[PDB]
Amino acid sequence: LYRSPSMPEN
Amino acid sequence: RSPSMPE
Amino acid sequence: DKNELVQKAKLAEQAERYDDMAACMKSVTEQGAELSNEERNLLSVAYKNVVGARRSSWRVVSSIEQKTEEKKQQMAREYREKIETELRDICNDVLSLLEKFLIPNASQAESKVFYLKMKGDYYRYLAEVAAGDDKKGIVDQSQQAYQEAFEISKKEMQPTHPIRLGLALNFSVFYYEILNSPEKACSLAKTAFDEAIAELDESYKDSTLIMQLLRDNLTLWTS
Amino acid sequence: DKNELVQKAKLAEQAERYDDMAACMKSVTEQGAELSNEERNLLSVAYKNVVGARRSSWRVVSSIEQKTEGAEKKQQMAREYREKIETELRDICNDVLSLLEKFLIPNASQAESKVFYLKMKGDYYRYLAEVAAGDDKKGIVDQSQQAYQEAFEISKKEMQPTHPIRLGLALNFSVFYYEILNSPEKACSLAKTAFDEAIAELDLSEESYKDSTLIMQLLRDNLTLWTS
Repeated sequence: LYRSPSMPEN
Repeated sequence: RSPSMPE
Repeated sequence: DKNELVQKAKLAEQAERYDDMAACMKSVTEQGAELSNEERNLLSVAYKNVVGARRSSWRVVSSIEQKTEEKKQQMAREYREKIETELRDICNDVLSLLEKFLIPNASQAESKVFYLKMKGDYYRYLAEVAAGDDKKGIVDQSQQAYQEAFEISKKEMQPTHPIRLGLALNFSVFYYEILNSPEKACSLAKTAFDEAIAELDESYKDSTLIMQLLRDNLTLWTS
Repeated sequence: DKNELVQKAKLAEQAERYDDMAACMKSVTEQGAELSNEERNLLSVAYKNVVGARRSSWRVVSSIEQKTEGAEKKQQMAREYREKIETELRDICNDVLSLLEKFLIPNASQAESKVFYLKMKGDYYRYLAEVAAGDDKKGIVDQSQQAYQEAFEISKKEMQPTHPIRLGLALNFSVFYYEILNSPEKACSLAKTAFDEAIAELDLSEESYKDSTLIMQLLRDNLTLWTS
């Protein structure tokens, strides 16, 4: 399912 | 990690 | 109604909301009717994710309370304690489900095996976290659950049966990590692998997978 | 102490018990003192994990709900479950937002802090927006926008184009445009502008250098994705 491609915690 | 049964 | 509670349970699973899932399957169990294959699997998956989380957390907080000798140690300790107790309440919810509903109504051998495994499994988890004095008796409750499951599967199921294989896998682990008998763990796991392979001559996917896990354990334990 | 509460927070974290983690950092923050970097990063990690589980669950239940346009008793259940989940997600967003308003934004004494918290306000209003209704959504959307836009104003004035915080703001604000305002040309040029300005100002310390390039990669990944 869809992941909003914002900032990850790395 | 106890290497027993998963699902 | 069983159906509605069961449908919500599958929804919870899909949402990865395992506490939800366990609660739905818990009340389904409490209705007092023998669970189907699909219902028992859902109970089993729910509760296993629920305790997995606590066990993986206890593993990390234990080791840390280990690396330290400060006042960090007292902190770890009490956190390790808070987690144990969550873990025990979970184990006991389940063990009570087993005693009171699941085992008494189990009408098939396959079924009695499944639940005696799971009883083994949940006492075993209580064993990993038992503090000596209660420990020897928790360990025996576990090993007696396994042993009965084990004798019934030998008499009643094919050696390639996933549930017989899964029992084998977990009973070997139990010898290994709980009873500290690597010699007995290896030979139990070896016979079960070998007997399964000889009775190659059926949904194989589940079976061959556990065979793989039995061999991996044997490789690990032989260094 | 409260150094204690921070140590508990780190434990929780190592145990992957993010609700515990979040509860510690909430009380640290509520002690009223400006948070160190480390603390700021613990608070934010905690609440990202807590809220991200609800977002992720929400998307699953919504997809299911809509893929069963034919069943009914099921649609009634899925819907009610979606909304139980939405309730949890909102309460979380509200705690973080209340924390930002009461403590973190007003005391933020550095520009780097202010931007960090403002972006965070934009993000949380953004998650409120994704699960908004038909009579609240434009209010919440403008709140998200305004937080990003002030953070964006400050970072452009106070911070270097390679600033990982300034870069991360640009990544999330451009996502805000693409998904929340359905303004892909706008998202694209916000992301492109931020990538190119960082390319230009390449002459970036040794510490940050490593997070910068990465985020730039993420910017360019969204650009190329959103093309075609």
